[PDB]
Amino acid sequence: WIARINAAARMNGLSYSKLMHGLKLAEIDINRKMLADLAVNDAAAFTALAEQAKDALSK
Amino acid sequence: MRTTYMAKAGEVERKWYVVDATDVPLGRLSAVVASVLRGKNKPTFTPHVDTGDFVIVINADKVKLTGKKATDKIYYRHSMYPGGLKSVTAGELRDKNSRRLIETSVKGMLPKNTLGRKQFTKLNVYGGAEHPHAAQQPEVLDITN
Amino acid sequence: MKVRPSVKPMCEHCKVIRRKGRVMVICPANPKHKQRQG
Amino acid sequence: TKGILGKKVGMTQIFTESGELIPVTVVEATPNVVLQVKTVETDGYEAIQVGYQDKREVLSNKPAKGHVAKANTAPKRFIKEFKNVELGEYEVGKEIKVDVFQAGDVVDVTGTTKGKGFQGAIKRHGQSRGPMSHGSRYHRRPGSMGPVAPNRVFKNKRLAGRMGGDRVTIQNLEVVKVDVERNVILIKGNIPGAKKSLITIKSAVKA
Amino acid sequence: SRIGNKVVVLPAGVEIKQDGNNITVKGPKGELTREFSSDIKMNIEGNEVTFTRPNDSKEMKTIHGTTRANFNNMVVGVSEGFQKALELIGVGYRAQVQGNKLTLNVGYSHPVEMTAPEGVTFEVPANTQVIVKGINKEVVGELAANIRGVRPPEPYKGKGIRYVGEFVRRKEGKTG
RNA sequence: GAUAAACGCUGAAAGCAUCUAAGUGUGAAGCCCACCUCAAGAUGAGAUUUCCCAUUUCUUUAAGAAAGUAAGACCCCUGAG
RNA sequence: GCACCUCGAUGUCGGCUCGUCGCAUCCUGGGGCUGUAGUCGGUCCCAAGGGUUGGGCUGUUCGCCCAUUAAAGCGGCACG
RNA sequence: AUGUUAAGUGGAAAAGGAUGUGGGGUUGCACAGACAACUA
Ligand SMILES: [Zn+2]
Repeated sequence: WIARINAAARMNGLSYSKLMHGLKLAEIDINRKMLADLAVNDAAAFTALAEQAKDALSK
Repeated sequence: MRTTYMAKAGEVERKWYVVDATDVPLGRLSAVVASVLRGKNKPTFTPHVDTGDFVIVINADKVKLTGKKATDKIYYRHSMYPGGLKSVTAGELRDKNSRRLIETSVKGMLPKNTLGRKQFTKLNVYGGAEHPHAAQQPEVLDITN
Repeated sequence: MKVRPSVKPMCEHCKVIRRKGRVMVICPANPKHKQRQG
Repeated sequence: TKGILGKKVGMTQIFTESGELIPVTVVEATPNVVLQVKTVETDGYEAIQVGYQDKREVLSNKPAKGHVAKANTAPKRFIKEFKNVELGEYEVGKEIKVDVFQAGDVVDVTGTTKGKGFQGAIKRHGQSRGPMSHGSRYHRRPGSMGPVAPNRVFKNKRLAGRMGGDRVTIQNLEVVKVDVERNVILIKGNIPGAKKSLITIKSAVKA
Repeated sequence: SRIGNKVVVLPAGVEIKQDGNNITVKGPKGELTREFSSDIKMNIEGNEVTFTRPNDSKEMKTIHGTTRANFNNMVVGVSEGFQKALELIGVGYRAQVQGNKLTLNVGYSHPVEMTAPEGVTFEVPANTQVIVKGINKEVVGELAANIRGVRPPEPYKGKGIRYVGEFVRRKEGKTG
């Protein structure tokens, strides 16, 4: 799961560690299992989430 | 035993790429090429399946070596006959037979089993600016790493 | 040539140099004084 | 440069002008024919394909007749390639005869050595025997196979096996005489091979 | 640099073309070119030049001194040219000149033959003197050290070929 | 052909001197070729010349099965270089 | 020196046959210094491609001797 | 973010040797002219 998430996030301008920090600073609690499942099936949902993380650590 | 995707044999498309090797140190270019051949940049990565792309390396003659590697880094070989080490080569490979150079760097950064040996047959290396593979319509990759 | 791990100027006209990573003494008055550290 | 194919007839003797006795080897070479010309644009290098010794026609097949048809000859028994010869100067159909060489003409000579079969280390490699008396049980054997530490035998440990039958060339021999109406060359010394076996003669590499 | 700061002022005939790196002094004999570096630059107001240095380099002065020395040499030679004179002691030795063929007779069981390239010549007046003449400072020096290399001078009688000012030390070989 | 010890040429840092930092050479029975032999199972399996060119039912039409053949090869017999 | 290892078994030295590797180089190749005139030498540096002998006496290595040679190297490999 | 190393040091070893480079100090001699180089 972690390697698939890294692969997907680097396509949205992030890396794995910065995106995990961003999701924690926003209070999102998705598994790494559902995150990878989204990364392969629903790219638009994965981008919604990556934008929320990018705005969280923009402070 | 539940739902995580696993890819199949001929299901994930493989694209062709062109990478340019003028003034990139040997190992940095070689690390990036090695990750692209294994498919690590695609969320469909599964370890018992092959999902990497093909790579063309152009301008291997102008690859960079820092320090005194061009004279002091040596490649050895044994013929398995008594007293038969061959320490013949140095950065002479970069002058003559610069495909050997790039290939032996990329080969040591791939797994050592039957999948990693089949992923090595997607590297095509050229000492000059021109390749013979224009019918596969390859796209340019740009390195900064 | 003398090759010794102690290389020392031994008259007036001896000079010390570094032609690689290698200390040497060079004298124009006496060729016995020429030395290279090793 | 110069080079011809022939067959081995045998050895004899001859006296010279001054009156010295000299051992010799007769080689017979009827005219050789150029069958093909290899160039860099087509093949990647430069050479010449030559044939020797006409063959009856129940003994060849259709691909061979097609290969020999562009040169207007009978099918041949022996076909070799001759390299490092300024092409020009040559074309399919030409005949190379023994007057390519003249007396003098230091030359190289190649063949295939006689066959001898399964032979031991003493005849095959020049190894020496053990003692024949004095309580000995070690006459005609190949020696110790190595030391203990590597737990194995090294390569090029030499043993018994099949002897002879390899190709061998001998350098810097002289042409003593050339006879044109008989297609014969006389070479000073001995050559490798049996009688009726293929022999190749080229001008020498060390000049 | 004291050398790096000094002045090079070009006598008559000098033209100095600029193209990126290359400089090409020309004069009444030759038209030498040499490749110089970026971090030291050209100059204006003909019949004078100085070189300059952006500081803060580690050694702070070396490249400067060499980049001026070389240009001063090119000018000094393209207007004037250089000279090297070789003597001959060692009874029985002689040189002779035939175009670019320098023939030498030094104790050997064969004469020795040297041939001078484009920019260089020879000048043998007598069986003892030789003169190497050119524009380059490097090539004239290399060729003279080549010639004197055929037979250096011994110390017990000082025979052999020497530069025309070499100070040779003389030993006392005993009489047996 | 490129080098070891050694020896330079031009040259500054360090107005001089200095084989070295930038540039430029010489130099060993040693190193890579040069000579001889093996080698495309080099699964990266390479190249050139010549020779040979279509019946039957269908699972379904598919790199389908089965049958008789071309060029060529082999079994079997007389042997030896 | 020690006693980890092997006591339901790990057979000692010289010679023979067959070698291979290190270099702290015995010869041959290239060099600097000499209290190096030449002919021979001393010593230090680079160099492992190839070469490195037959007898007498002792079970003998070791050793001494005889006649030669460009030279008659020193170690590891279960003191092969 | 700010520096150091050019030795593949990092990624085995000492007495001793050295105009390798970074930082901090103590001073002799300097425009009533220094060190070096060239005349006499
Ligand atoms: Zn002195």
